[PDB]
Parts: sequence; C-alpha cells; structure tokens
Amino acid sequence: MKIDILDKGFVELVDVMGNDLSAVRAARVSFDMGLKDEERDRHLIEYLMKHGHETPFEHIVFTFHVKAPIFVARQWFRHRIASYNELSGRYSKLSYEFYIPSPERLEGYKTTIPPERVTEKISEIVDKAYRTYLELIESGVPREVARIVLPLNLYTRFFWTVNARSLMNFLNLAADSHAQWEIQQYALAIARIFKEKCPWTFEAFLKYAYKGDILKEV
Amino acid sequence: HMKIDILDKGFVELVDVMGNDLSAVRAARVSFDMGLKDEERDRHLIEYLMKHGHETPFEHIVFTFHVKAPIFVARQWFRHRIASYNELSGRYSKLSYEFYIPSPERLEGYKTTIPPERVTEKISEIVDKAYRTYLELIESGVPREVARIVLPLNLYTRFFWTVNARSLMNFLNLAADSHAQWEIQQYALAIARIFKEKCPWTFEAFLKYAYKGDILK
Amino acid sequence: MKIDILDKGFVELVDVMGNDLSAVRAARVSFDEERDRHLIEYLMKHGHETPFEHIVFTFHVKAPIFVARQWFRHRIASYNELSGRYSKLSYEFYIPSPERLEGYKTTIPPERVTEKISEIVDKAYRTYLELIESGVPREVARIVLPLNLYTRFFWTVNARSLMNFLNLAADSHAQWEIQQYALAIARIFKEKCPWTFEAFLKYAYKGDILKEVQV
Amino acid sequence: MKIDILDKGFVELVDVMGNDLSAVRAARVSKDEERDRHLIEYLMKHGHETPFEHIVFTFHVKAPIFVARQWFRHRIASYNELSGRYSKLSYEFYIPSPERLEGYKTTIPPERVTEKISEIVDKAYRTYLELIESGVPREVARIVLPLNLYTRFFWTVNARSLMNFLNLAADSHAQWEIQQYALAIARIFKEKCPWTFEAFLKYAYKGDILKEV
Ligand SMILES: Cc1cc2nc3c(=O)[nH]c(=O)nc-3n(C[C@H](O)[C@H](O)[C@H](O)COP(=O)(O)OP(=O)(O)OC[C@H]3O[C@@H](n4cnc5c(N)ncnc54)[C@H](O)[C@@H]3O)c2cc1C
Ligand SMILES: Cc1cc2nc3c(=O)[nH]c(=O)nc-3n(C[C@H](O)[C@H](O)[C@H](O)COP(=O)(O)OP(=O)(O)OC[C@H]3O[C@@H](n4cnc5c(N)ncnc54)[C@H](O)[C@@H]3O)c2cc1C
Ligand SMILES: Cc1cc2nc3c(=O)[nH]c(=O)nc-3n(C[C@H](O)[C@H](O)[C@H](O)COP(=O)(O)OP(=O)(O)OC[C@H]3O[C@@H](n4cnc5c(N)ncnc54)[C@H](O)[C@@H]3O)c2cc1C
Ligand SMILES: Cc1cc2nc3c(=O)[nH]c(=O)nc-3n(C[C@H](O)[C@H](O)[C@H](O)COP(=O)(O)OP(=O)(O)OC[C@H]3O[C@@H](n4cnc5c(N)ncnc54)[C@H](O)[C@@H]3O)c2cc1C
Ligand SMILES: O=c1ccn([C@H]2C[C@H](O)[C@@H](COP(=O)(O)O)O2)c(=O)[nH]1
Ligand SMILES: O=c1ccn([C@H]2C[C@H](O)[C@@H](COP(=O)(O)O)O2)c(=O)[nH]1
Ligand SMILES: O=c1ccn([C@H]2C[C@H](O)[C@@H](COP(=O)(O)O)O2)c(=O)[nH]1
Ligand SMILES: O=c1ccn([C@H]2C[C@H](O)[C@@H](COP(=O)(O)O)O2)c(=O)[nH]1
Repeated sequence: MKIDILDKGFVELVDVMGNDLSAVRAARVSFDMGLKDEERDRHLIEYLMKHGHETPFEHIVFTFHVKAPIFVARQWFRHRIASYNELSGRYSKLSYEFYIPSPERLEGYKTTIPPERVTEKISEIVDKAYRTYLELIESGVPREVARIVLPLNLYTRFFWTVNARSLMNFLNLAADSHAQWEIQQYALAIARIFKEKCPWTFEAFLKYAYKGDILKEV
Repeated sequence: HMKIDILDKGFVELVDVMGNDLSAVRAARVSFDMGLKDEERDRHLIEYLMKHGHETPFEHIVFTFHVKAPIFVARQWFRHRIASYNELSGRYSKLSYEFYIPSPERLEGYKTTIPPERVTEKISEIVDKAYRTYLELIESGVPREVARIVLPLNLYTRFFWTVNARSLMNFLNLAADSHAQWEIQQYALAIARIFKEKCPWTFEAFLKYAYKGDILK
Repeated sequence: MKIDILDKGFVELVDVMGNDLSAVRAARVSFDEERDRHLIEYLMKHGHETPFEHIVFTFHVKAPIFVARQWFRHRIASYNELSGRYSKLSYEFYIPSPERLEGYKTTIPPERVTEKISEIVDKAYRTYLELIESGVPREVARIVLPLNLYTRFFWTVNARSLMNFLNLAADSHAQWEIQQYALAIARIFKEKCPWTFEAFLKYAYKGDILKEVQV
Repeated sequence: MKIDILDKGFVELVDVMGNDLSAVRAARVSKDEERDRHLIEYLMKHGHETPFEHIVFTFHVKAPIFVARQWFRHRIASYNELSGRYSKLSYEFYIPSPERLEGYKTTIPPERVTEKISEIVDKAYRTYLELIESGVPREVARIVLPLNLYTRFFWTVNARSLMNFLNLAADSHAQWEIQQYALAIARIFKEKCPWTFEAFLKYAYKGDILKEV
C-alpha cells in the first residue's frame, strides 16, 4: 500500500498490528467481557468514539514509510506520541530530490510574477544550492557541514510508528485546512490507509470525533 | 496466543505482535539511506545498536499482552507510562472471587514465629471475609464502586498491555531483577520468554550488552 | 495551599513554575494585560494547547489507593509514592460517610454500611500487624490491606495535562471520591492561573461539575 | 543567565521550578545537607531517576534549523517555536568559521568554504524576499531557505529528560554545533542543581565532553 504525494513524495504502509476488534477487545475488559458479534462490536466502536473513550484505540498500531520535504517533516515530527527514524545528512550523501511546487499551488493568490516563473525561481535556487553542496563535499568538507546550504524543500525519508489514538490526533490537526496544504496532502493518504485497515474506527471517527474539515469533503 | 501461568491464578498471554528483529534493522538503516542486507550483517547491526545505546529502532517492534495479576503487582507495573493499558473495572464489573494466596515456600529464607502454612491460612481467611463483606454490600444495594473498597490488594485484576520493545527492555531491566518484588519478577520472566521467542536477536543482544538486571542470567 | 478531602485526605500545593504569562510568552516566543489575556482566550478557543505546557505544578496528595490507581492512569505527569515494601503502613483508611449512599436505596441503613467497612479494615490491619510481628516481610504482609488504605504521593504535572485531568476527573462520570480531589486541584489551578482557568472553563472544559460548583 | 552560542545563537534560562531538594523531597515523599546530598548520589548511582522529574527548566534557545531538528527529537519535553508560515523570517544564518574545518584536509581554503556558504544563503534569502514581495505566501516562499537559517524556541524540560539530552548531545558523537548548545545547557543545570549535576557526572553521565570542561 503506497500513495504518491506531491511531485516526488509518498506514504507507504510498512506494517500494522491489530484491527477494529483490537479496540473492542481492549474496551470490553472493563466489563469483564470480550468480543460479541459484528453488530454489537461495531456499535461499541461508535459508542467509544462518541463519548471520548479513546484509550482502547491505542492497541491498534501502524508503521509507515514516508518521503517528504524537510519543512513538512518538521511539522510532522512535532507529534511526540509516536516513533521516528529518519535519513541522516550527517551519515548519507543526500540525493538531488526537492519539492518544486506546481503553478497551480499559487491558485487563489494574485502574484506580480506568473506562477510558472515562481516555479522556475524555486528550481534555480535549489539547483545552485545542490551544486554548492556537491562542491563542498568534493573538496573534503564533511557532509554534516556541507548539507547546511540545502533548502527546506529537500526530500527526506523516515519510518513512523504510531497508534490509532495518536494517529487520530494527527488527522485532526493535519487533515485540516489550517494546516499547510503540503502536509494536508500527506494526511489524506494517512487517512486512506487508516480507513482501509480500520474501517469501523475510521467511520466512527469521522462521524463523532474528527475535528478537521477536509476529510468529510474528500 | 503464547500463554504462561504465573503465581496461583495469574497469567501472561501474548495477544498480538507487530514486527520482528528486522523491523529494527530496517528502521536503523534508513539513516544511511539503506535497507536490509543479510543475516550476518543485520544481526551484527542489532548488536551494534544495543551496545551503543541506539534504542529508537526497537520502538518499531510492538507487543500486546493480556495479563492477569494481583492489584499490588499491577500498581507496580502500571508505573510504566510509556505503554498502553486497559483494565477490568471494579466500578463497572462485579469482581470475581480470585485472590493471590502465597505458597508456604514464598516465606523460605525468613524465620517466622508462625509456620508458613499458617501464614497462608491467615491470608486466606482475611480475603474470604473481605470478599463476603463485598458481596453483602452489593446484595444490599451499595454501588459496586464503593463496595469494592474493602477488597484486599491481592485481588486479581486483568488488563491489556501494548508496549514497544524499547519500553519493554526498560521494564525487564527494572522488573526482571532481584530488587523488584518477587511476584512481579515472575511476570517479568514470562514477558522475557515471549520477547526472546519473537525477537531472538534483539533479546540476545539485550542480555549481552544492555540488560541491567540480575535474574535473566 | 492545602485542601482537606474525604475523611483523612488532602491536596497540597508544593511548588509551581510560571503563571498565565508563561503561556503568553511561549505562544509569542518572547523573553498589555488586555491583549495578553485575549491571547489566552484565543489559544484556548482554537485548541492551541502546547503553550500551557510551560506552566507546571507540584502537588502533594494523600488519597486512598483506589483513587490513586485512577489518578496514576494520567501518564503525562510525574509521580513518587509511599511504598508498602519499604515502609510499615499506617492505620489510615477511607471510611465513607453515610451521606455517600444518599440516592441509593439500600436494604441496610447507610450507617451500618459505614460500620461494616470499618470492621473489615480493622481486621485486615490487625492481620497485617500480626504477620509483620511474626516475621513475614512487609511486601507480603501488606497484600491483605484493602483498597481504601491511604497512600501519599508527589504529583508534578503541566497545565495542559492538568486540564485533561480536570476534563476527565472533575466530571460526574468519574467516581465521586476522585471528583472531590479534582475540585481541589481546580481551586489551586484557578488561584495560580486565573486567566487560563477562566478561559479553560469558557472554551475548552468538557466536564460538568466545575460549572455547577464555584472555584 | 544567557550564553551566546555559534555566531548568532544563544541559550537563555527563562524559569526554573525547584532545586536539588525538590528531588530529595520527592524521593522521601515529605534540609540536612550531608544526608540529602548522599541521597541524591544514591539515587543517581542506582538508577532511581523519577525523583529528578520534579525539577523543571524553561529555556529560550536560538539555533539553526539543522540543530533544532536534532534537538526536537527529544520528545519528553515541551516546545514552542517561531513559524515560517506566520512570520517574515530574518536574515540570520549560521556561517561556520574557518576554524570549524581546519583539521579537515580540504582542496579549498577554509575561508573560501565560508564564502561559498555565505553566497548561497545570500542568494536564497534574496529569492525568498522577492517571492514575498511578489505575493507568494510566506509558507511557500520560505521553502528555498537553507537549513542554517536561525530559528528560536522555548524549551521546557525536567531534569531527568535534560540528563538524557546531556548524555546524547554533550558527547563527541553528536554534531559539534549541538555539542556547543549542550555545554551551555550543562552550565545552567550545574548552576541551578549543583548536587544533581555533580552526582550525574560521577555516576550516570555517559558522554565524553562534560568531564573535560
Ligand atoms: C495549524 C497549526 C499551526 C501550528 N503552529 C505552530 C507554531 O507556530 N509553533 C509551534 O512551535 N508549533 C506549532 N504547531 C504545532 C503544535 O503546537 C503541536 O506541537 C503539534 O500540532 C502536535 O500536537 P500535539 O502536541 O497534540 O501532538 P503530540 O506531541 O503527538 O501529543 C499528543 C497528545 O499527547 C499530549 N501530550 C504529549 N506530550 C505532552 C506534554 N509534554 N505535556 C502535555 N501534554 C502532552 C497532548 O494531549 C497531545 O494532544 C502548529 C500546529 C498546527 C496544526
Ligand atoms: C525496586 C524498585 C523500587 C521502587 N520504589 C518506588 C517507590 O518507593 N515509590 C515510587 O513512587 N516508585 C517506585 N518505583 C517505580 C519507579 O520510580 C518508576 O516509576 C518505575 O520503575 C517505572 O520506570 P520508568 O519511569 O523508567 O518507566 P516509564 O514511565 O515507562 O518511562 C520509560 C522511560 O521514559 C522516560 N520518561 C517517561 N516519562 C517521563 C517524564 N515525565 N519525564 C522524564 N522521563 C520520562 C524515562 O527515560 C523512562 O526511563 C520503584 C521501582 C523499582 C524497580
Ligand atoms: C469515567 C472513566 C471511566 C474509566 N474507565 C476505565 C476502565 O474501565 N478501564 C481502564 O483501563 N481505564 C479506565 N479509565 C481511564 C482512561 O481510559 C484513561 O486511562 C484516563 O482517563 C487517563 O486519560 P489520558 O489517557 O488522556 O491521560 P494521559 O495518560 O495523561 O495522557 C494524556 C494525553 O496524552 C496522550 N497520550 C499519552 N500517552 C499516549 C499513548 N501511549 N498513545 C496515545 N496517546 C497518548 C493522549 O492524547 C492523552 O489524552 C476511565 C476514565 C474515566 C474518566
Ligand atoms: C549521535 C546521534 C546520532 C543520531 N542519528 C540519528 C539518525 O541517523 N536518524 C534518526 O532518526 N535519529 C537519530 N538520532 C536521534 C535518536 O535516535 C533519538 O531520537 C534522540 O537521541 C533522542 O533520544 P530519546 O528517544 O532517548 O529522547 P526522548 O525522545 O526525549 O525520550 C526520552 C526517553 O523516554 C523514553 N521514550 C520516549 N518516548 C518513547 C517511545 N515512544 N517508546 C519508547 N520509549 C520512549 C526512552 O526511554 C527515552 O530514552 C541520533 C542521535 C544521536 C545522539
Ligand atoms: O502548521 C504548522 C506550523 C508550525 N509548526 C511547528 C513546526 C516547527 O517546529 C515550527 C515552525 O514551523 P513552520 O511554521 O516554519 O513550518 O512550528 C507545525 O508543526 N505546524
Ligand atoms: O473511573 C475510572 C475507572 C477505572 N479507571 C482505571 C483505573 C484502573 O487502572 C482501572 C480499574 O479501576 P476501577 O474501575 O476499579 O476504579 O481502570 C479509571 O482511571 N477511572
Ligand atoms: O518495587 C516497587 C516498589 C514501589 N513501586 C511503586 C508502585 C507504587 O506506585 C508505589 C508503591 O508500591 P509498593 O512499594 O507499595 O508496592 O511505588 C514500584 O513500582 N515498584
Ligand atoms: O546526530 C544526529 C543525527 C540525526 N538526528 C536525527 C534528527 C533528524 O530527524 C534526523 C536526521 O538529522 P541529520 O542527521 O540530517 O542532522 O535524525 C539527530 O537527532 N542527531
């Protein structure tokens, strides 16, 4: 399961633990009970979601593999209730891969410069920066220093392990028009995968708990 | 569902697991823009990570356990905040007649003025009386959340525990150790057995390089 | 600041870092009453909660074990508690007042329920002392003690996590006993962070009882 | 307390809750100097770290983004940072001194490396301002800015997590730039919590640079 994002980004599902019934099981222990049947168990998921009983959803866990620009990753990595491992500019020579916005990204803004020219100006500056980076590397400057000239639109890659409760918090905050458009796009892909693996939890989340605006439209 | 019986009526049961040793290798390798290699180099990397304290890659391995334990043991266990819990409620459920009664051998090493068998019996008596009072209060219309306050700390409870391998290693350091109470040591031994089974390379490296306790040897 | 709770409990404020302006400063990233108080309301009403993490409290709490077990489920906080392994425990137990059963039709008078709870704690405690006196280690002897035994702990918590605690514990769905503790925590919070507390009540608080009971 | 770091950075102490005795109080659940200091050592030596969570600091830090990205990986803490979405960003970038590289054999003089870094930041910043001036929203315009751009943040952290930070950042394996920040954090920690700091160095600190300063 892999969804392409932006010009060179992606969100890929690496692994998952549990499913909707993992949450049902965890909730039912309060009452000294276990699973029942489809109708009552699905009903329980809705009940939990509607009354803010969120801890049972911590027992569903995902691992994603994400390729995203650094400015997006910086926003994403603010979610502390999660696990991350990322590509290092200290330890790796970084690839020529940068997020160049499409002209349509500037739709809705009156600019004194054509959108195509904005695109071009972003490209020029990344090209120069990357060339400088390689030059510094070639001349013996350690990578950890050479990379400081690279722009925030450089692509990075990381593993993200997150449980369904924290993932819902992420969707609330990132699948939302107040978040930057670029991370909205990533959050939509996260939502798609979530919905696929946990359809009852996802549906109940949208119906009762989701606070953002865009998932109910798309 | 691996299941290990603990104490007189307790258990630790494995409910689910995500990932394995290679999940940690994969997560660590991304720093170098790399993925998996081969058995020798990958196993070597696990040892390397363990010996240098690079622990974040082990967070991508996750377990869900189902545990039945006495409340005094659960109170110690639930101090591990880097984990997820859901537990049986004395507010919402009528609690069962199940208590941890120590065996006489539990007092081995202690000189007691009362035979160990008699200590066992005294503990039994007091739980029996407390439980009887609990039922009586319930039967008379006292809400469960109040009636249960007379029940002793050796009452068995049950919970689900979801925990990643990093936090699980911290748990083993602290609970699989002679300074911890004997009862939780027993639970920690079972958690270690399951961990070793699911993550043999991580477990072996952990024991060699990082494990701080004294009983897992 | 110390507030008595239940028959022998209390919540005591031990220390605090910061005040309403600590949140303002963090939201602004810097260093009028009207503009700063307005910002606190703004943050609260839009769910910008991270700035309130820079206000921190340390409480000292004496509470029964069943209450502490509920309280200690709040993982975004710091705790240190008295030990039954390392200390001889005191004869102190929460005995409900008869009024605790008001609203419930019991086949036994409420005063008799009170008595029955007392008896059983007295017998359990006596058994505990007998076991200790006979050479049984404390960590085993204490397992016969009931859940209403008082314990004590230090609790260090920031204002964001504290607000989550008030949402869940200062609420009629929570057990009455912990509601009482939550009311005291609210009173201290309101005293130290009046603007944050007021804004919280108006815009973010999800519970029911802090709107029903003053302070 | 404010310590300058790198060419334009700093670490400033904003607030603190508690002191060494806050940890002693918590471990005891309650001043005798010798016994209380001895308890701090005892806790440190046996890995009883939770009592140090009751000491808390708030710092105000100015650092380059590549340093902040490393720092912000410490999840057991609180952060609020300047936004490139909401603010026009200032012309402030970390330009390494020539001495940062002297000790690496480079085919280009260190002074020329410095100059090449400066040129590229200057061009990037100019492009940024141009895009802003032409009506491109800030959140997009800023994506051309390099990783050595300075940012500012508040950091609230307890002594236990702060010790973990010192273990990992006040250490030669960490990038030199964040080592410099960690040294300043250590200085402020030592000043406010001398007993904890001394016991930490003696029994628990795993890094290599703080015993040399
Ligand atoms: C539109 C928008 C604008 C933003 N602007 C800025 C900005 O200008 N500057 C900036 O610095 N950040 C900004 N952020 C980031 C924001 O402040 C949060 O850091 C981020 O959204 C992650 O949210 P979180 O803390 O809920 O998630 P997590 O860090 O994953 O925490 C999840 C939940 O756990 C709890 N939690 C975890 N750790 C703690 C703790 N230490 N104390 C108390 N509770 C805790 C909270 O209940 C939290 O909701 C912005 C975010 C959005 C969506
Ligand atoms: C022999 C023994 C005796 C004990 N005696 C007592 C006692 O008398 N009283 C008592 O109250 N407790 C006692 N404890 C419990 C102990 O203080 C810890 O609460 C418990 O061992 C959990 O450890 P932890 O904090 O490492 O685990 P977790 O809470 O799971 O944390 C895992 C790791 O995350 C980090 N972490 C998590 N949250 C925070 C935070 N808020 N700040 C900083 N770092 C954080 C730490 O690095 C920690 O190691 C005892 C434990 C043992 C083993
Ligand atoms: C009326 C009532 C009845 C209850 N009944 C039961 C019951 O029957 N059984 C039972 O076990 N518990 C029960 N609880 C406890 C409840 O499930 C929570 O454990 C408790 O209320 C603490 O809430 P919290 O998780 O938000 O707090 P904290 O644990 O302090 O966490 C604070 C916030 O940080 C985030 N967070 C922290 N850690 C994680 C994580 N690992 N993953 C995702 N997010 C995280 C969440 O956003 C959370 O809201 C009950 C609580 C109430 C109020
Ligand atoms: C020299 C060096 C090189 C590095 N290289 C890389 C790299 O190439 N790629 C990369 O991604 N990162 C890298 N890091 C970052 C590193 O992996 C850690 O993210 C960072 O050091 C913070 O450590 P922490 O998790 O101990 O701190 P915190 O995140 O503040 O956690 C504090 C403690 O709390 C506990 N804890 C908190 N959250 C959890 C959780 N979810 N599960 C289990 N335990 C938890 C642990 O006990 C931990 O030690 C590097 C760090 C160093 C020092
Ligand atoms: O929408 C936002 C805005 C800010 N931040 C956090 C991320 C960075 O740590 C810091 C600055 O972000 P920018 O606004 O520059 O992207 O605040 C977010 O997480 N999301
Ligand atoms: O109102 C509640 C009910 C339960 N729990 C948690 C605490 C325990 O870990 C477990 C059982 O508590 P009781 O329902 O028995 O109090 O669930 C709470 O935090 N609050
Ligand atoms: O070995 C111990 C001793 C204490 N505690 C914690 C659990 C409780 O929160 C408190 C007291 O537990 P007892 O010492 O009573 O078991 O301190 C532990 O986690 N492990
Ligand atoms: O010494 C390091 C190396 C890496 N990282 C983390 C920070 C980023 O999330 C990611 C890559 O950072 P760089 O190696 O590119 O600085 O790993 C650190 O925290 N410290």
